[PDB]
Amino acid sequence: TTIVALKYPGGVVMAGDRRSTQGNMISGRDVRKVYITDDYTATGIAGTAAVAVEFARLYAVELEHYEKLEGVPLTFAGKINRLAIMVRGNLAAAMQGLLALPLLAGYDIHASDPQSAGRIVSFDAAGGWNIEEEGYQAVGSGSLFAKSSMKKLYSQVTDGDSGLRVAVEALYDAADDDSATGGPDLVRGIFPTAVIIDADGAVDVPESRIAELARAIIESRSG
Amino acid sequence: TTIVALKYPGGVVMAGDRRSTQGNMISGRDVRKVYITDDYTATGIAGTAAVAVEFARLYAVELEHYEKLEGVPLTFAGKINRLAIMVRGNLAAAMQGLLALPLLAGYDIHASDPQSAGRIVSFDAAGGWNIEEEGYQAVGSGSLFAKSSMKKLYSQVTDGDSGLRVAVEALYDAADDDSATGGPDLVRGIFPTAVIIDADGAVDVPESRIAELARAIIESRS
Amino acid sequence: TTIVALKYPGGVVMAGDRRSTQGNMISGRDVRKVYITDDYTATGIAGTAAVAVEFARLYAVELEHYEKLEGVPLTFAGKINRLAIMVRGNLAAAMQGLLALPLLAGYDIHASDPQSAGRIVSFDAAGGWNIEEEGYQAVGSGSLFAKSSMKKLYSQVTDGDSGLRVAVEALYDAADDDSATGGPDLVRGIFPTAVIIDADGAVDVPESRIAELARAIIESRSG
Amino acid sequence: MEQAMRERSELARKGIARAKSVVALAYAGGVLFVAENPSRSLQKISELYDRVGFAAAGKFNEFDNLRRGGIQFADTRGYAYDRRDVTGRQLANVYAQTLGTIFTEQAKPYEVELCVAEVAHYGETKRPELYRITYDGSIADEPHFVVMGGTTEPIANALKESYAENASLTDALRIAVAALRALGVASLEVAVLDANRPRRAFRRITGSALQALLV
Amino acid sequence: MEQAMRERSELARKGIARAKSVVALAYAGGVLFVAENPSRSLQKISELYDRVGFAAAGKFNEFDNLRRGGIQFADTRGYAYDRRDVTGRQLANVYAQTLGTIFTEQAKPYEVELCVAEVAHYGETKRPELYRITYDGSIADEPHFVVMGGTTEPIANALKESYAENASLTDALRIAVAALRAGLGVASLEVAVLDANRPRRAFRRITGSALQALL
Amino acid sequence: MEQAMRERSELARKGIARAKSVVALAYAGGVLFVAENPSRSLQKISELYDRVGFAAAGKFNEFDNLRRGGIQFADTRGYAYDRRDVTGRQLANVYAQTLGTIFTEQAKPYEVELCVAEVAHYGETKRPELYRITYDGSIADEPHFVVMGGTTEPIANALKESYAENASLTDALRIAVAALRAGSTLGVASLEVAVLDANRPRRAFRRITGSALQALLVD
Amino acid sequence: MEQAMRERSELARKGIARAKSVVALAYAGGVLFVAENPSRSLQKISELYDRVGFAAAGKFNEFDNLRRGGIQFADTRGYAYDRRDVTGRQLANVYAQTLGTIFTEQAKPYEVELCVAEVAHYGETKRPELYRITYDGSIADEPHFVVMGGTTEPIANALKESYAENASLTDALRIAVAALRAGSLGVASLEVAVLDANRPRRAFRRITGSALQALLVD
Amino acid sequence: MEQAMRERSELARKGIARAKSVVALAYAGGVLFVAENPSRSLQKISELYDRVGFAAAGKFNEFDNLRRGGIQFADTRGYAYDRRDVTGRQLANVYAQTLGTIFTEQAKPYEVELCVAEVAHYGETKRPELYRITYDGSIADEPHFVVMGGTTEPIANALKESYAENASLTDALRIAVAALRAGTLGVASLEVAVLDANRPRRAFRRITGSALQALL
Ligand SMILES: Cc1cc(C(=O)N[C@@H](CC(=O)N2CCC[C@@H]2c2ccccc2)C(=O)N[C@@H](C)c2ncc(-c3ccccc3F)[nH]2)no1
Ligand SMILES: Cc1cc(C(=O)N[C@@H](CC(=O)N2CCC[C@@H]2c2ccccc2)C(=O)N[C@@H](C)c2ncc(-c3ccccc3F)[nH]2)no1
Ligand SMILES: Cc1cc(C(=O)N[C@@H](CC(=O)N2CCC[C@@H]2c2ccccc2)C(=O)N[C@@H](C)c2ncc(-c3ccccc3F)[nH]2)no1
Repeated sequence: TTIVALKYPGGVVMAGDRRSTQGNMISGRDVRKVYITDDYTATGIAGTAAVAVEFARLYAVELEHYEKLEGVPLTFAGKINRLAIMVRGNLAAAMQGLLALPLLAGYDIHASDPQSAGRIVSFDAAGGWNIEEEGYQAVGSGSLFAKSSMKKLYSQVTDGDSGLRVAVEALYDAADDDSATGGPDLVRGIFPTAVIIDADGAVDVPESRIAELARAIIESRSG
Repeated sequence: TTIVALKYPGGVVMAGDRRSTQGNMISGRDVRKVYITDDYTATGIAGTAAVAVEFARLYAVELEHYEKLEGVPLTFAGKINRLAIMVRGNLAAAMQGLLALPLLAGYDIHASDPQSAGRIVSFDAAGGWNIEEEGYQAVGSGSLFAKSSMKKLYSQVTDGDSGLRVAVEALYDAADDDSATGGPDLVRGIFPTAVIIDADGAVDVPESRIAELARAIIESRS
Repeated sequence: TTIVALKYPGGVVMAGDRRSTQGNMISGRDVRKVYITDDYTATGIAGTAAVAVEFARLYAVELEHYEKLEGVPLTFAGKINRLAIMVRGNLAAAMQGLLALPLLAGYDIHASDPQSAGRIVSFDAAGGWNIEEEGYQAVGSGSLFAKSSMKKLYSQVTDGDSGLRVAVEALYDAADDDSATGGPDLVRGIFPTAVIIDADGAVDVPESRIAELARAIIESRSG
Repeated sequence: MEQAMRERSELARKGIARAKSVVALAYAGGVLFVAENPSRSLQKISELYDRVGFAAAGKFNEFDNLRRGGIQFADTRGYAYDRRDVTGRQLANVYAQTLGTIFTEQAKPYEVELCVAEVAHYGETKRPELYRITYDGSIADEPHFVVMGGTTEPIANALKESYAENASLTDALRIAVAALRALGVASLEVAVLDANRPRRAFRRITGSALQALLV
Repeated sequence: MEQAMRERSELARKGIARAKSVVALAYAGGVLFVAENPSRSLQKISELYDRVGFAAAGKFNEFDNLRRGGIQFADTRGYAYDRRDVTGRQLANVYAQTLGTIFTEQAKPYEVELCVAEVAHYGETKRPELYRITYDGSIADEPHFVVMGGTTEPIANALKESYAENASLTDALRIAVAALRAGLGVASLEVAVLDANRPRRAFRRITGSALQALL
Repeated sequence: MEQAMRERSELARKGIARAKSVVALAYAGGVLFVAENPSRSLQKISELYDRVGFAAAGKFNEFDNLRRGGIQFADTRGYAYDRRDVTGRQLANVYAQTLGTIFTEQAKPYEVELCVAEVAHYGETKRPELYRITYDGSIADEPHFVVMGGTTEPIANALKESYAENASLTDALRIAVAALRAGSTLGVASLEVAVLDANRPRRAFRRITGSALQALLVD
Repeated sequence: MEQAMRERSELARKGIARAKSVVALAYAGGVLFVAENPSRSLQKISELYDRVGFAAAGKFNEFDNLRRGGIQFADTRGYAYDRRDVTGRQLANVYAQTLGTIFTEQAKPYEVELCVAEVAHYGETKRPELYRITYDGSIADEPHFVVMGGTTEPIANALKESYAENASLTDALRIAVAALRAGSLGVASLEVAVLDANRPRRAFRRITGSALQALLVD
Repeated sequence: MEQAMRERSELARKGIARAKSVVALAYAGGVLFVAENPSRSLQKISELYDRVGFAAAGKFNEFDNLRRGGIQFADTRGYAYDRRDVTGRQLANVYAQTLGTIFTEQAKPYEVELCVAEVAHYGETKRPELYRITYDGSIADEPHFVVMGGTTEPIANALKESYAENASLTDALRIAVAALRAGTLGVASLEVAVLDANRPRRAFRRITGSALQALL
C-alpha cells in the first residue's frame, strides 16, 4: 500500500493505490483506501484492511457526531487529537499484527492565510502525530519511494493540477519499486483514487482524470 | 473444503463440496456447507466445523432478529457489516486454531440495475471484507484452483444454468488438485450442494441437476 | 476405550467396552461407558473418566430438567445442541488434558419415517457435531478398527439381533487391535455393555446376551 | 398494599379501556389478526416466531417493549435449543410471568393486553392456539377468538353469535370487522398466521389485496 | 407493621379464596391429584422429582414461578449428591422458607397455596407423604388428603366423611370429584397420579379416553 | 401512585403549555421546521441523521438531553449497521420508549414535546414522514403537519385550513408563520427555521438564517 | 420509631403465644426435650453440635432458618478451630446477636423462642446449661428447665413444683408431659429428644415410636 | 410532585433573593464582573477557560461546587479535543443540565444563579456572549448584561437607562456600581474582574486593590 498527500497553494491532495496483497498473493485489485471523512478532511490509510475500514468509519462517525452534538465542527487540532487517540488505542492489536497507520489531509477553514491553509498530518503506531511543514508526505510500504520521488517533483507544484500530477507520479514510482503497491491497470482500467480539498471542500477526483495523468506518465516513461 | 460463488445475468450462484477431513483421514462425505441465511442471502463457510455451524445459525438468526424487531430487513451493507463483525469476534479462537472464513452471496433487492444486483463478499480472519466486482470468488483449501478455473471458464456464463455448470466444474477442478476438497462420488451418489439467488429469492438447487452436470464434466474429461 | 453405535431397521444400538488404563496398566475391568440419558437416547463417552461421568450425569439432568419445566421433551436437534454446547464448554480443560468425546444414539419419535428414525450423532472437542448418514459410527482409541470392521459387517444388519451382534463384533475387533480396549473376559464373566433403542424406548441389553454373542464370535474365529 | 394494588389494577384497567380494540380468530387457513389501527407505520400485530404471532392493545411503547422482549425470548430460545422447541405456550407463559412482575414492581403498571397465537407447522394437522395475557399477568387459553382493549363486551358477544369454525379467510375478515363495529384499509391493520406457508407463517394483508378481501 | 402484615395476609387470603380448588389423596397405588382446570394447555399439577409431585392453587404465574423454582432446587440437589437424597420433605421445607421470604419481603405477597407429595421408591414399602404449604410459609403435615383454593371447608368435610385408606384408583378419583362437587368431567378437570408401581418416574397424567374411562 | 401519575401528567402538560410553539410541515422540497425562538445560540431544531431531523418544544435542558440521546442512538445504529438502516421511525420509536421510562421513573417528568421527521434519500421517491412524541411516550404518525407547544388548537386549525401539498418553500414558510402568529409581531429575530431538503445528496438538514431567511419571509 | 418497636414486639410476642409449647428439662442423664408436635417429619428439636442441642417455639420456617444458621456456625467454628471450642454459650450468644439484628431490621420480626442446651463431654462432671433466647435477642441463663411458646405460666409453675434434678428419663419425661398438659397427649402428638451425657461423642438422641410408648407407660 | 417542586423552587428563589447581588456587563474591551463582596479571600467571580468566565450569586459552597465542576468540564474537554473547542455556549449548556438535575433530584436544591460569559479570542472580532442559568436549569441568552441575586429589578432598571454599548472600562465600572447602589460602595466592599479580549491567551483578570482604587 502507498498513500500520498501534498500541499499546493490553496489546497491539499491525497491519492492511494488499489492493490491488496496477502503475502505475495494478490487478494485485491480495486481497493478504495482514501476516504472523505468530513467536508474538509480526508483520511487515507495503510495496513490491515479491517483496522483501516474501522478507522475510516469510526473517525467520520466521530467527527460528524461532534458537530451534530455541538452545532459546530471540531477545530483541525481537535481532529488531529481524536485521530491520534484512536490510533493509540489500537497499539496492543498492532503489536500482534493488526497494524494500520493513517494519513490526514485537510483544509483548515479557520486558518489565517487561506493560500496555505492546507494541512498534512502523519501518525505512528504510538499515537504520535506530526503536522508536516515541508509540503508532502506518504504512508505505506512504498512510502519511501514516494517521498523520494516527490522530493524531486515538488518544485513543479503550482496549483491543484500539478499537485495531482505529482501525486499520481509518486504513486507510479511507489508501484515501480514496491510489489505491494499497485500501479495503473491499463487492461482492467483500474487507477489510483484521489481526493482534493480546497476552500470549497473535499471532492473525489473523477477516474478519467487520474487515468489521463497515468497515461501521460506511462508514455513519458516509454520515450 | 472449497466454496465457490459467481454472478450471472440476473442473479448469483454458490456451491460447496461435501468433504470433511481430519489430517489425512476422511471424516465426512455429506457435509452441507452452503446455507440459505435469509430470503436473498446465502453463506458458504470453510474451516473448523463448530465455528462454521455457529456462524451460519447465529448469522441467520441475527438477520431475522433485526427483520422482526424493526419490521424491515437490513440493507446489504448492514448484512456485510454484521457478518464481518462476527468473524472479527472469533479472532482469538481463530488464532488458537478454531479458524473458519465465510463467503457471502446475495441478491440486493434495492440495487439499481436488477441484472447487476448480484453480490459476492469475501472475508478474512480479522473481519476485513471485500465486495468482489470481478464476478466470481472462492474460499477454502481449493479456492485457488477453483478461482483459476473460473478465470478461464467465466466467459461461458450467459444465464443461470451455465453459471451453475461453471460452478460445478470449478468445484470439480478444486477437488482434482486439493485432497481436502471432495469431488462427485459416483458410487455413493453424493454431489456438491448449490444455492441460487435471483429476483425471486434464494432456492436450493435440486441434486439431480448437479448430478447431470457432474456426469457431463466427467464424460467430457475422459 | 471403544464405543460403537449403529442403526438398524426401526432402531439403534450402542455398545462400549469395560477397560480402563493409565499408562500401560489395566486399572479397570468393568467400566460402564454407555449411559441411558433419556427414554429414547443413550450416550457413550470415551476419554477422561471424570469428564465422561460429568457429561453423562449433567446431560441426563439437563434433558429431564427441560422436560419437567416445559412439559415436553426437547426435539432431537435441541438435544444435539445441548450436548455439543456442553462439550465446547469443556474445550479448555480438554486442551489441558481433560479430554472426552461423546457419541449420541437416539430414536426420534417425531421423525417422518418410523423405521429410519434411528439417529447417530458424533462430536469433537470443539463442539462440532455431525449426524452420521452411513449407518454406523465409533469413538475411542479403537474406533477406526471397529469402524473398518463395521464397514464390512454392516450389510448383515437387518434387525436388532444382527445389529447388536455386529456391534459386539466391532468391539471385539477393536479390542483385538487396540490394547486400550478390553475384549470379553470369559474367566471373570465381564462382557461389553449395550443399549438398544426402538419406538418403545431405550433398554439395556442383559449381560448374558452379550456373553452368548461373544462366545459365538470367539468360536466362529477358532474353527 | 391493598390500596396500591387497587390503584394499579384500576389504572391499568382504565388505560386499556381507553385504547382501541384487537380481535384474533381461528379460521380454516390459520389465525386472523384484525386490529383497529389508523396509523401508517406503527403496528399492533407482529410476528414472534416461525408459527407464532403477537397482537397487542393499549399503550404503544409498553406493548412494543413487551413485543421486543418476546422476539428476544423466542430467538434466544430457538438458538439455544432448536426452532421447533419454541412454542406459543412458552411465549404466553413468559408473558404472564413478565407482566405479573411489571404489574407488581414497576413504577407504573403496563396498560397492555396481549395475545399470542400459534398455528401448525407446514404439513401437520393440529388446531390453532390462542392465548390471552392481561395487565396483571393473568393468562387464559381460548379455543376460538380473543378480544382485547376498549369496550370488549359488544365485540365478544358479536363474535359469540356470529362465529363458525373453519370459516374461510373472507368470512373471517367480514365477521371480525363486523364484530369490531360494536372501517376500511386506512383504519385497519390485518395479518394472518398462514398455516399453509412452509417456513414463516406470519404475513400482512394490506392495500389492494386487503380491499379485495374486504368486499 | 401490623397494618402491612394484616393487609398482606388478607390480600393473599382473598386471592386464594377466589381460585378453583385442588384435592390430593393417598390411595393404594400412590397419590392422586385432581384439580378443577378448564385449560387444555395450562397445568396446576406437575412433577418435581422421581417420586415427588407438585400441586398448586391460586395465581398461575406465581405458583408456576414456585414450581420452576422447586424443579430447579430438586435437580440441583440431585446433581450435587444423588437422586435418592431428594425428599418431598426437603421440597416442602424450602417451599415454606421461600414463601416466608416472599410473604414478608416481596412487592405483593403470592396468592398461592402449595402441596408436595411423595410416594415410595419402587421396591420399598413407605406410606405416602402429603405436605401443604400456605401463602405465609406455614407448613402442615397431612396423612390422608390435602385441599387447596376456593372455599375449602365443604371439601375437607366431604373428604373427612367419604375417605378410606387404600381405595382403588377409581374409588379415589370418584370420591375426589365428589368432594370437589361440594363447592366436572374430563373437559374441566386435570388429573394426575404419583404411581408407586412405576420403576423410575412415578408421575403420570390421566387424560383423554383414559380419564373418561375412569368416570 | 395513580394520583402521582396524574400530577406528573399535569406538571408536564402545564410546562409545555407555557412553552413557545414549533411547527413542522411537509412540502415540495422536503420538510420545513419553524419555531418561535428569540434566542441566538440555543436551538430547538437540529439534525438527527442524514435524512432525519428533530424539533422540540418545552424545557430546553430536557429536550436537549433527548436531542443528544437521539444523535447517540442514530450514530451508534449507523456504525453498527449502515447509514441507510437508520430510519426516522426508529428514532420516533426509541423516543416513545425513552419518554415513557422518563415519564414514569425520573424524579420529575420531562416537560417536552418532540417531533421527528424524515425525507427521502437523494434521487428516491418517498413522501416525508412526521412523528410526534408526547411527554408520556405517546407516539403518533401524522401525514402533513405537526404542531407542538403553547396553545396548539388555533395553530393546528390554521394549518388545517391553509395547507397545500407540494407548496413552494416560500408558501410553506408563509403558511407556517401565519398559523404560528394566529396562535400567538414576529420576524428573523424571533424565528428558528430549518429544512430537511430532499435535494441535497448526503446531509439533508439545512438552516435558513439571516439574509436568506429575510428574503424568504417577505416577497 | 416508638410505634414501630411496639408493633414489632407485640407481633412477635403474640405470634409466639399462639404457638405450641416446648419444654427443656435438665435431668440426671443430661437434658430432655419434649415438644407438642403433631407432625411425623417436621421437627422443632434438633442437634447443633456434639453436646449442644436446640429447641424452638413459634413459626416453623423462621426458627428452622435460625436452626440451620446455628448448625452452620457450630460446624464452621469447630472446623476453623477444634470441636472442643464449640460451646453452648457461643451458640446462645450468636443467637442473641442474630435475633437482635432480625428484630431490629428484618421486614417482619421472627416469631420464635429458642433454647440452647449443653451437657458435659463424656467422662466429665459438669452440670447442664440451658439458655433461652427470645424474639428480640434477650438471652437468659436458666437453671433447670425452659418453657417456650403458648401460655408458659401453668407449665412453669407445674415444673417449679414437680421438678427433680436427679430424676430418671422416664420420671422427667412424665413430669414434662404432665406440665405440658397443665398448660392447655401421647406418642402421636409429641416430639422427644435427649442430650445424653453418657454417649461417647454425639449426645443428641431422638426417642420415637415403641420406645417412647414404653417410656410413657410402665 | 407539583407542590414539592414548588416548595423547592421557592426555597431556591428566597435563598437567592436573600443573597448579595452580582452584575456582568459587556463593554468595548470585553466583559466586566462586579459583585458586592465583603470577603477578602472568598470569590464569587472566577475564570473558567481562556476566554470564558463565571459569576455566581447565592450560597457560597454550592456555586463553588458548580464552579469547580465547570472548570473540570472545561479542562477535560479542552484536553480531549482542542482549547479552541471550548465555548461559553457549551459551559452554559452543561451548567443548565447540571442545575436542572440538582433541582430535580438533590436532597436540597441549589440556591444559586450563574452567569457564563465569553469574549472573542485575540485578534478576532466577535461581540461578547452572556448566558444566565437559574436554580432549575433555565437558561437565557442576554446581549448586554446579566443581573442576578438579591433584589434584581432595581439594578436592572438602572442598567436599562445607564448602559451604553462599547463603553470604556472606567465608565462601565462606575455605571455598574451605580446600578448596584440602587437596591456608597468602595474597594473594600467589591470584587471585580474582566474578560479582556485584548489579552492573547487568558482573558480573565482581577482588578484588585490599588489598581481598583485607581480605577475608582
Ligand atoms: C490477522 C489477519 C490479517 C489478515 C489480512 O492480512 N487480510 C488482508 C485482506 C484479504 O486478504 N481479504 C480477503 C477477504 C477480504 C479481505 C479484503 C480483500 C481486499 C480488500 C479488503 C479486504 C489484508 O489486510 N491486506 C492488506 C494489505 C490490505 N488490504 C486492503 C487494505 C486496505 C488498506 C487501507 C485502506 C483500505 C484497505 F482495504 N489493506 N487477515 O487476518
Ligand atoms: C480444535 C478442534 C478442531 C477440531 C476438528 O478438527 N473438527 C473437525 C470435524 C470432525 O472431526 N467431527 C467429528 C465429529 C463432528 C465433527 C464433524 C465431522 C464431519 C462433518 C461435520 C462435523 C473439522 O472441523 N473438519 C473440517 C475439515 C470441517 N468439517 C466440516 C466442516 C464444515 C465446513 C464448512 C461448513 C460446515 C462444516 F461442517 N469443516 N476439533 O477441535
Ligand atoms: C487430571 C487427571 C486425569 C486422570 C486420569 O487419567 N484418570 C483415569 C482414571 C483413574 O485412574 N481412576 C482411579 C480411581 C477412579 C478412577 C477410575 C478408574 C477406572 C474406571 C473409572 C474410574 C482415567 O480417566 N482413565 C481413562 C482411560 C478412563 N477410565 C475410565 C474411563 C471412562 C471412559 C468412558 C466412560 C466412563 C469412564 F469411566 N476413562 N487423573 O487425573
